[PDB]
Amino acid sequence: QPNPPDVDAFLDSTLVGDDPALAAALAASDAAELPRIAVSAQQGKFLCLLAGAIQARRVLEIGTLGGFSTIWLARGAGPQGRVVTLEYQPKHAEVARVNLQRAGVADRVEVVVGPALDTLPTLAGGPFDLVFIDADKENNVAYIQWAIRLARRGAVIVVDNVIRGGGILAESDDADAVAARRTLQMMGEHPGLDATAIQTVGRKGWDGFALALVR
Amino acid sequence: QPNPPDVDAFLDSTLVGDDPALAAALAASDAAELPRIAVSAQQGKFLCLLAGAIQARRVLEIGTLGGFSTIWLARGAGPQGRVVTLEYQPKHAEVARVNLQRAGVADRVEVVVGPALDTLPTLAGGPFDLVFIDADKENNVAYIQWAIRLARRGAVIVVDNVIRGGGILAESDDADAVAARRTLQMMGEHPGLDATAIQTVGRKGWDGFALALVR
Repeated sequence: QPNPPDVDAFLDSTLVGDDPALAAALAASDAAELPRIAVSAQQGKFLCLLAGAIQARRVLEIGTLGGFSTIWLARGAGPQGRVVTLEYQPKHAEVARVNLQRAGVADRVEVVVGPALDTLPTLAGGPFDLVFIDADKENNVAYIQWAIRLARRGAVIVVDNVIRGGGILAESDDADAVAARRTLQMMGEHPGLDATAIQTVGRKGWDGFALALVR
Repeated sequence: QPNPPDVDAFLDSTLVGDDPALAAALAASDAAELPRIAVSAQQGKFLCLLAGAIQARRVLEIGTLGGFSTIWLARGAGPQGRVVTLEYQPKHAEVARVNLQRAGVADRVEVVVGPALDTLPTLAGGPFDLVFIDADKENNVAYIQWAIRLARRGAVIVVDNVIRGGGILAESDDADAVAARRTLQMMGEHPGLDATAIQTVGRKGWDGFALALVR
């Protein structure tokens, strides 16, 4: 009987528990018709613990998607940390701001509105410790080149949804699956990166994330 | 129909490539009838990148299992890093030492032979930055308590195989599934830890790992 969504409900109850600020962010994102949140609670808390493990003080997020991922990163970056998150749609940006205010981390977060390919070149404040990429996968090759350019040596880059239910193997038909396949090929062959990819299951289905160190 | 083992062969080719030292460690472990290695190449490289990301200098591994996991950790800890790895069986310990010598990391690794509950109290190679636990699940609660005791604040603990194909949900037959369920509930209620669990698929099947920060 047991399937990965059922295991994730057990893991959420056991390791995350009641988190009204996250519940409210997911509800508000549904009401405003954002795209689906990219990370499960377990995957989001992974990003939180990764940020804490490396003592991330400056985090770049490409794809705010309602700020569920952003809340986790801002919690992990801690009282002194700062997250810069890039959102395309101003309405989506406003949803994220309210979700961040309700979670008590709006002071750690700057939401930067506009197409990421136009706003990435305009970022200052200095190099990032951690870059998280989870929207607009057609532009992943450009986002990864920008991530490398904006990140310190030894920084972590995480790219969400690089597996697409195994579509990356046999689906030339699907632009989405092709774009995920292309981001893996780019991360593997880039001499500025050392990269792995973890296939995941749970409440977000069969997918996975790439994780790289900047050399 | 793409499946996770097929996706992992593509991920291994793209992100890991030919690694004769690792191939030889897996072959020698099979010949000497060790238990199955706990981590895939992608999961092993994850441990490598995690060690590099946190700048691990002192790594504790509980369950050498032929030293596949250990080679990844020793590569990630770098030339200045030290790995202490605990193996129960002397024959298994000898396989691991040869695999470590062939991978050129023997000087970074001390294999400590005996029951982990007898050797853990004797370790002075800490405090540890990173603890990896992948053997003898029935003793996981004790291993995690020892991990916390021997680890610095902010240290990472990773516990392999905490999902068991979903067996942790209706597990009565299986000592392993029972033990995995107990390790999740212990990690979730421990005030000295913050913990998540990532469900994985790929060449090692449907399982997962817990990742915790030591508070």
